[PDB]
This record gives sequence, C-alpha cells and structure tokens, in this order.
Amino acid sequence: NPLTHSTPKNFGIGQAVQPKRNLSRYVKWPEYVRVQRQKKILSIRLKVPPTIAQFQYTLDRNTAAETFKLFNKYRPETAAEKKERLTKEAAAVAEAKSKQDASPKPYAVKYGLNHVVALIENKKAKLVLIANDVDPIELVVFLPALCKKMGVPYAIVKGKARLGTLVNQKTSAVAALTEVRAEDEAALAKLVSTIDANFADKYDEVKKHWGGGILGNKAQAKMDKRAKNSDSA
Amino acid sequence: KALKVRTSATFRLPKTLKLARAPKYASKAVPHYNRLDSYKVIEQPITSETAMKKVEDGNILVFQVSMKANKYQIKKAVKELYEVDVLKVNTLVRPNGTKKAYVRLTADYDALDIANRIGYI
Amino acid sequence: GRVIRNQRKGAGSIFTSHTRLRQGAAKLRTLDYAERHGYIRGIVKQIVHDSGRGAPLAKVVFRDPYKYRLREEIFIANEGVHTGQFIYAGKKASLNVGNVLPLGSVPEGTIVSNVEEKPGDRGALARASGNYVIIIGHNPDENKTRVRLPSGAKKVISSDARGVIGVIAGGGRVDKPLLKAGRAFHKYRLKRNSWPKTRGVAMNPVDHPHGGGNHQHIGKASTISRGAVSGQKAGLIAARRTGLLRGSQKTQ
Amino acid sequence: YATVSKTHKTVSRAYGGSRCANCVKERIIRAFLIEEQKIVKKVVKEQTEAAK
RNA sequence: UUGACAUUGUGAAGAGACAUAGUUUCUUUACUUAUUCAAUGAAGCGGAGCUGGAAUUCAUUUUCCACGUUCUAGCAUUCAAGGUCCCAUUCGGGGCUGAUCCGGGUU
RNA sequence: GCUUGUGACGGCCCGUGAAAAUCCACAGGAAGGAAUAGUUUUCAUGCCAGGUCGUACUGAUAACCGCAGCAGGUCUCCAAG
RNA sequence: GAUGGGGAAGCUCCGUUUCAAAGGCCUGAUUUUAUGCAGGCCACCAUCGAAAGGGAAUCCGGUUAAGAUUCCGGAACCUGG
Repeated sequence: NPLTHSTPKNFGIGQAVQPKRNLSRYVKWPEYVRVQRQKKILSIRLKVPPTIAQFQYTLDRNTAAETFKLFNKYRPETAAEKKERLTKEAAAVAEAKSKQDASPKPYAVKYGLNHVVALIENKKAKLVLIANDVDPIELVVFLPALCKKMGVPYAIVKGKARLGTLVNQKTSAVAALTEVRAEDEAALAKLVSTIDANFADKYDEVKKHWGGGILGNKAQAKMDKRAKNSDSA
Repeated sequence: KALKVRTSATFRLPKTLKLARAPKYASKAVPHYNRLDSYKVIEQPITSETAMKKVEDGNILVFQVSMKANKYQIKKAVKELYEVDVLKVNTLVRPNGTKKAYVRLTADYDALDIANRIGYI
Repeated sequence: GRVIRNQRKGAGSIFTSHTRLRQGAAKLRTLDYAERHGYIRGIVKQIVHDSGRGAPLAKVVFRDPYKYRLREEIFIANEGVHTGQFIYAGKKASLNVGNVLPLGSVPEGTIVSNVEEKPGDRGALARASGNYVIIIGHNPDENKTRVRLPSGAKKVISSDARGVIGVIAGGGRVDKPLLKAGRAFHKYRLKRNSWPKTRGVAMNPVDHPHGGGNHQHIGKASTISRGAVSGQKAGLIAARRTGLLRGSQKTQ
Repeated sequence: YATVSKTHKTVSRAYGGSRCANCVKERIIRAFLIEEQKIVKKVVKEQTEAAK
C-alpha cells in the first residue's frame, strides 16, 4: 500500500520476456539417459512373448515383506561370525575332540544361480526367490519352468540388489531355502501358499498371455477419442 | 519423493571434485641444480678495441652472455658478480651464436675502474 | 580420354560459390511458439544488397521471447517493404505485404515468397527476383494447401507451412541486355567460375563427346539418355522433345 | 578513447555519445504519446467490454 | 536401373487351402517401435479444466469455437512488483501466489 | 604549376566494392557511500616496470634465378630546371 | 586443421561445433586457513593461416673504419603494477 504498486505482467506472445519455468519436460539429457529410457519404451511397445512377461508380474509389498522377514532370519555367516566359529573349533576339536561336529547344523538362505538351479533339480529347495531385474534375462527365465516342472514353489521377487542384502552380496539373481528351523516351520506354508496363488498355479494361464504392445499417451490419446467420435454420432 | 526443477534445457557436465596428485613415489630423485646461475649467465668479457673504447667513454660493460638468458638475468648477474648497480642492459646476437651484452653502469659507478678490477686492460 | 568439364565441377574446387561478400543465408524465423499460436512483430531496419543475388535482402529485427535481447533475421525483401515497416509473423497475423502466414491462413489467390516445402525449414520456394507462389486452394481436412510455383508446377504442401506476402523485389532484372562480355564477366565474378564457356564441339575427343572432327559438328544425336553415366551426359539430357517451340506454351 | 577524459566522449544530455539529440527527441515524443495512447485504447475497449 | 531374399514388426477390409470353422499367403489402409528426413542455447507439446459465449436448448447441456499484444522507426533484463505465509526480527532471506491441473514422447 | 594528402559532391553497376582481435560510449539501476566527517583515482601530480627474436650489406648489364661477374628474368616508395 | 564421432584390412579418410555429460568469471563465502563453494551471468568451443590486411606507444640533434627512429644528448608518449 505505501509507496508500492501492483503492476502485474503480460507474458502473452509479443511482449514481456518469458518468466523462468520448469522446462524439465524438455531438457536435452545425455545419451546415456535417452538410451536407458527408450529401451524401456521399446521394451513394451512390442508385443512381448509370454515366456517373458510371466516376469513383470512381481510380488506385492505385503507378502514380500514377510518373505523378506522369514529370509532375513536365515542370513549366511558374516566374515566375523565364521572367524568366531573358526576359533570355536580351532580351540575345541583339537583338544575337546569332537568329530567336526563341535558345531551345530547351519540354517541359511541358499544363493548363487548355479547353486540354486541344481537344488531345484534335486528336489531339495522349498522356496525360490527369482529376481525380476536380471539384465541378461536369459539367466533366470528358465527357473519359472524348472520349478513348475520340479514341483517347487517359486516367487518372482522385486529386487535383485535387495535379494543381495539378505545374503551379504551387492546383488543376487536368486534367493532360496532348503532348511527352516522348527520354529519358522509352520510359518513357511503361509508364505508358500500365498505365493503359489500368484505364481506356481497361475503359470499355465500366464504362459499364453503375450505381454506388452502398450502405446504411449500421445498416440494413445489419439486412439482413445477416435473410437469415441466416429461411433457415437 | 520429488524430482528436480530445471530452469534450463541444457544438461551441462556435473561439476565434480578435482582431486590433486599424491605421488606414491618421486618425480625425479634429486631436483636439478640451478641451470643458470650467474657464473653461467655471463661467460667471458668482450675486449675489442671498440669494446674498450665503449668502456672508456661509455661506462659500459660488454660481456659474452649465455644465449639462454635474458635482460633480467644479465642485470642480476652483472650486479651480484661485479658489485654494481645497472642503468640498462642492451643485448644482441652476434654472427657466431653468442650473446653480446651492452651493459651500462649507473652514474655512480665507473666501468673503467671496474675493468682493471676484474682484470682486462 | 580426358575427364570432361561438367565432371570436374562436382569435385568442387575452383568451381565453388564466391561467398565472401554475401550478407548471410536469408531465411524466415525459426518456427516457434510465437509464430505457432499467434503472431510476433519486427522492424525492417534495413534492406540491403546481397552480392551474387539480384534481389535485395531485408534485415528484420525481433525481440527474443525468452531472453532480454534482440534477434536479427535476414529476409528476402518482398516488393514494397520499406525501412521502419512493422512485420508480423505467425498464424493469427494481418494479410499485408511482408507478413509471414502459415499457408493455411490465406484465402485462394494470395501471393507469397520464401514459402516453405515442409513446414519449419525457414523457406525454400520462389526466393528469386520477381518470383512468387500463388495459392490455388486448400484442403482443410488433411491440412494441405496447393500452389502454382514459378515454373507453373502444381504442388501441394502443409497448410502449417509458412510464406511471406507479396512478390520479390528487383523484378524484370533479366530484361536489360548484358550488352557486353564484361557485364557477364562481372556478373559471374560474384557467382561462380562458370564463365566463359567453351563449346565442346570446339575441343578434342579427349576433352568431349562433341570433341573432334575435321568439320566442327556434334557427330551424333545430342539427346542423351537419362541412364547415361558421367562422362556421357552432354547436350540435351533426357529431352522429351527438341527444336524451336512453335506455339503458345504455358501449362495445361 | 581510453587515453582520454570522459568529456571527450559525451554530450551532457541523456544518450550522450550514443544518439544525436534530434533522435532523442523522437525517442521522447514517441515514448510519451504512445504510452499515452496506450491508455486511450484501454479505456476505449473497457467500454466495449462493459457494453456490447 | 529393375526383381528376389535379409534388415521386417503391428492391426482391419477383401481374396488364397485341408475343400463354408483359423494356423498360414497377399491386393486396398491403418499402427509406431526399427529405419529415413528436418529444426531448436531439445521453450511452452498432448490430455483435462477455468472463464467467455456464438450455439438450439427437445432435460440440462447433447456441443463447436475463442480463451493478454496491429495508426507511430520509442522503452520492455536483476528467480518480478502486487498478494500472503514463515525466521523469532537487520541490514537481509525464502516458500506459495502472481503464471490451472495431469502424462516426463524436445517438436 | 608538379607531386601528394584531405574534403564536400558527382558518374557508374544483373559489379553496389572483407573479416576478426581491440577500444570507447549509452540504456540499465545490482549496489556502495557524509557532518563532524564520508566520496572520489575516466582531473592533476607522483613511483616502479616494459621479456624473446630480427636489426650489417646486396637488391642487380658482379651480391637473387638463369652451370658464370651471362645484353634475359625478378614486387615497390622519394623524383630539380 | 586436432577433438566427440562415423568411414576404412590398414597407411588413414570424412567431418570442425559437427547426432558430445565439451567449460570459467566475478568475488563472496574466511576471521579453525587458505581455498572449499554460496549466489549469479555466460554456452561464447580447439587450434594454425598475412614481416603489403587489422594494429597501444618516439621524435629532433650528434656520433661509427663499418650500427642506429635501436648508441649518446635533449625532449615525449604507451601499456601493465
């Protein structure tokens, strides 16, 4: 009110230099960004075969949370723990003298692709966590088949790095379980059953659904209101 | 959470921390000693009949000088080596690949005397 | 055989354009928001002489719609535009000599120089002295528009394609005889090294198809096939007809 | 022009060593009138707005 | 230069067999993601809504449009003044608005 | 008067007769600055400093190219009665 | 004529701001100390290429066997600090 004035401003074609805006939608990203994006695009514009796309169907936050809970209850030995164990049988066994069984039967998540696969074939694993972001996809796409063939419950989990966390690695293609302490025993079938509702039992019906082919909005909007006009006269 | 706001459409190189060199072992093992001390700068006096007649009426000190060294290096060298202030230094490259300094000693000093000190008469 | 002249021109060396004095590449504003939705104003602050282009250019100055600064544009000055004049450019803009309109926004019978082929390329058609295009009708759906070019050809281009109202100055430049060699000399002085020209029939069979003979003569049909290859094409290439044009031409 | 005192590069009016007074005159008259007529055609179309 | 094959995918109309069910093969025409052309300090795209109001209302809106600048050879820049929210009040400084949402496909 | 420099003009062109470094000015108003004391270094005066390389001579009926001290060739400025 | 690139068996060829994540300046932030980063503009993009083009600044007098707008004498001017 005092010596101050309200002057607005007219940013309307042919007057007044444009005001800074958020041109985020327009910026010229480095090609390493364009290529990781247009791949995702190119990934879905095409009709993708149903031996892929039986992936992309990934577990849900809820069930996975408890499946990550139950699996974190079976981390492998850390560097220290094994040293701790090491000098617990270096000290013992050499004096106490127990047939290498001065140590309890271990219970942890099995991992490493090559390991897990042989376990699936040997009918010994009970739960398979297949990552869904293995980039050479061919590494893991034959595990949905192998399981259903071998009659093992499997679950395409979201998070190949997250999978790594519960096993002391940066990443892991797969997580697994052959053993479960008598405590968690009954708790297992709950998470196995829930899983087999979204995966192991669906499979055959998902093996024939060709995924993707999805249009982007600028030409989805095009169709959307094209099949609106020339029909509802 | 949220993205980022960009008031420009030009992705420029993300400014990054420039870490400097921490040599886990030496460059050379011993730094090269001075390559142009005053003993190397001025090489010999120049004692021509015309160069003396420069020292008579001129208060000038002619020297054969290292061609690796410029006006400054000749001033500092004449000074330090001959105990003199210097008015100006004129140089030239004589036809045999040698620097001829035409040093002029400030009014105070006498180049005439300064000759029979260093020892050429 | 030698390699003939019309072969050595395309390696482009002594032949290339004589570019030093040229004012710049004359073209329309970039096709942006200001010209896409509405209009934008400019002053022809100078019309000047481009060398080796007998039609004057008009230096037209604009405001930059995003930074506080002036943009200068080089136009091919249409006939009648003047220093000081204001120029409007974009969809909604007046129908005055000078302004630049998407070929859509004009009715049947408008006339427009420096008109684009594909829209956005800042100009391409009827850019020479006197030349202009005429609009002979629009196709509203499938927003095409149809014109008769300088050579009387009936092309169709986008309606969102831009053109600038009027004809190009320096008309009938080609009516005054060059009279003498020198005036031709100085003409191409600022064009390119294509003058003077020697007749093939005046040279040797090394140097030309027409080259050679104890009498000076073409020695075979001078109508050369389209499928002929370099070294061959001299004379009347692909001529569908030949001989003195008896009758009223124009286009059908 | 850098070896020389500023009074050699200017005349004491606004736009000194730039435009030539007679030009600054037009710059002024064109400024005032147009900023003025930029009110006449405001009030005018106000009337077209409040009444049509 | 002209043909076939590979780069080569996707729909719809119509023909082509086992001979009037769909795997597959093409003449017409659509699709965008490969491939190709163009321009720009990848600047305002596409979808929705504010207002406006021509529209004629056949239930109430069934809609289509427009949605800051044109007598003048002036001037148009300090994340913008105005509005308003905060620091615990400096001198200075920021948020929201001004400048409608939504999709990150530069067009 | 001769040569030469500069001016204001005029004739000519389908020919209308380079760039760039650099220096200045202006529009702008981010700022900064006094009453017991601030402001100024586009005003004057004052201090220091200015490296490297080329610098001789010929340029021609002998110092260059023409097997050479060859009647040839080889860009240019000054110009008395 | 490099560089990102794209050609080519390869010597290399194309291209020169071009399908590139291309850089650096004011000075404030310090009063742990010397330089991180807080603003903010800038996208300006190699480089080489005229001893007749462009171009910061010097003249007179004297002097040498042979140098001088370069020495000496006097009298200036320019640029940087």
